[PDB]
Amino acid sequence: PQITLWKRPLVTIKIGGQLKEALLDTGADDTVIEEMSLPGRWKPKMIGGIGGFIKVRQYDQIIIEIAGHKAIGTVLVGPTPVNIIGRNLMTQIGATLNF
Amino acid sequence: PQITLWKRPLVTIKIGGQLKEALLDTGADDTVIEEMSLPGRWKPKMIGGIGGFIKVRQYDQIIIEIAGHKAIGTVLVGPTPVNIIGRNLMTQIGATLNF
Ligand SMILES: CCCC[C@H](NC(=O)[C@H](C)NC(=O)[C@H](CCC(=O)O)NC(=O)[C@H](Cc1ccccc1)NC[C@H](CC(C)C)NC(=O)[C@@H](NC(=O)[C@@H](N)CCCNC(N)=[NH2+])C(C)C)C(N)=O
Repeated sequence: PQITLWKRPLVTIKIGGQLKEALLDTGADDTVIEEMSLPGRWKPKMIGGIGGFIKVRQYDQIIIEIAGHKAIGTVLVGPTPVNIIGRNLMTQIGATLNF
Repeated sequence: PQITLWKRPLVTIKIGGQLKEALLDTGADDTVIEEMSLPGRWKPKMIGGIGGFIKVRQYDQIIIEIAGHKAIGTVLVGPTPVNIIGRNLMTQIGATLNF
């Protein structure tokens, strides 16, 4: 679908079998999801943003559905104020910025 | 144009008579530009992101050119690690997300 930006670009995602709402973020290299239990092996990582760095748990090759489109890649789980879908998964579903 | 997300979506912007590179961020509600001596009246504000909040100076009715497209709105100036063009300005150049 073509998404305008008058409102935050929020979409429904399915992760670990459960439904969540996330923000399509072109300014995020990675995908960061709020703290949750996810079946899998993880490794600690640190990511940075506008206010600084946060510790996250890195999960590889996770199957996630973003607005009905399937993607399989890295998902970081930690104390983010909001769930964000970064470029790593957006490229998988073929998202582009147009104007 | 159509911008793919393999790399960070950076564009050239013109502000206060200066040319710089900025990141098109659909996950940013506001526009944040690196510290610069802009003339005019401003008001203190604190903006947050991943990691926390930073103090910025809010300037209204700022004329900016994003990739050859003129826009006008609020611009926050502060110690940001990178210039960020948010939704407030992206909606003015008719930018959309498509997948
Ligand atoms: C796996 C670890 C290695 C990789 C790791 N990578 C990074 O750290 C890379 C550079 N970081 C990023 O790409 C991060 C997102 C996290 C991530 O993708 O990892 N991007 C970001 O954090 C980008 C800005 C940015 C871009 C590049 C560099 C620096 C900063 N901001 C994303 C962010 C999303 C928002 C929904 C929380 N937006 C904002 O921070 C904007 N804020 C807003 O729009 C607020 N008004 C909303 C706040 C919500 N309200 C509330 N809490 N009451 C701000 C720019 C005006 C590293 N380098 O350590």
